[PDB]
Order: sequence, then C-alpha cells, then structure tokens
Amino acid sequence: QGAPGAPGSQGAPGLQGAPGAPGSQGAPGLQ
Amino acid sequence: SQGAPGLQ
Amino acid sequence: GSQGAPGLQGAPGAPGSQGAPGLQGAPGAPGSQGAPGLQGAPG
Amino acid sequence: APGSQGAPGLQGAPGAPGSQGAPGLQGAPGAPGSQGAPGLQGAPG
Repeated sequence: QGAPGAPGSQGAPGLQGAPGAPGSQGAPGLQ
Repeated sequence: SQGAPGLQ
Repeated sequence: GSQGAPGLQGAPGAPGSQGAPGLQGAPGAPGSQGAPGLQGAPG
Repeated sequence: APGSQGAPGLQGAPGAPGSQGAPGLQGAPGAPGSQGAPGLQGAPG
C-alpha cells in the first residue's frame, strides 16, 4: 500500500440523524 | 515537483 | 512509483439513508361537533 | 514493480446526503377535523 502511517482515527465520524420526529408541540384548545 | 509515475 | 490512481470517486463517506424531512398530511379542523338539534328551549 | 494505487477501498462515492441524507418528507401525517356548532335552533313544540 502507501504505508499509511497516519492512523485515520474516526476520520469519518458518525452523523447526527437523531434530529427529526416532527410530532411535537402543544396545542390551544377551545375554552 | 518530483518526477514520477502519475497519480490521481 | 505509485501510479495507481486510488479510487477517489465522489465522496468516500459511507453513511446510510439519513433521516428525511417530515411530511405533513390531512390537516383536519378540530371544530366542534354534534347533531344540529332543535327543541333547545320549549317555552 | 514498485508501489502504486488502484480502485478505492470502497467504491461508494455518494458520500452521505441526498436520498441518503434528506430523502424528503415521509408519509403524509394528517388527522380529520370537526366543523362547527349547530343545533341551537331549538324550536320546541
């Protein structure tokens, strides 16, 4: 190979896909 | 530069 | 001489199907409900 | 045959986003709704 001495430690870390679930927020009633 | 076979 | 052109096609990043935006569906109107009945007040 | 490179370790390419990242809105989330406030006409007898 290219003798890749550099470890590359998690050079591609994960992704923040946990955002979502658009089922939030309260709601005014009628009274 | 440093002459050698090409790379991409 | 390393002349082998590493396969750097596009993006090496290899995640999968990140969460897509959220759709909105039937927007019902929570008005008020009942049977339009008369007789409310017999004098 | 001295050193050299070749095809990618992984073919991949699309990187991350798109139909991967933002595949778009999901199933239409919707609820029904009421209408109003009738039955006050009240014409007894």
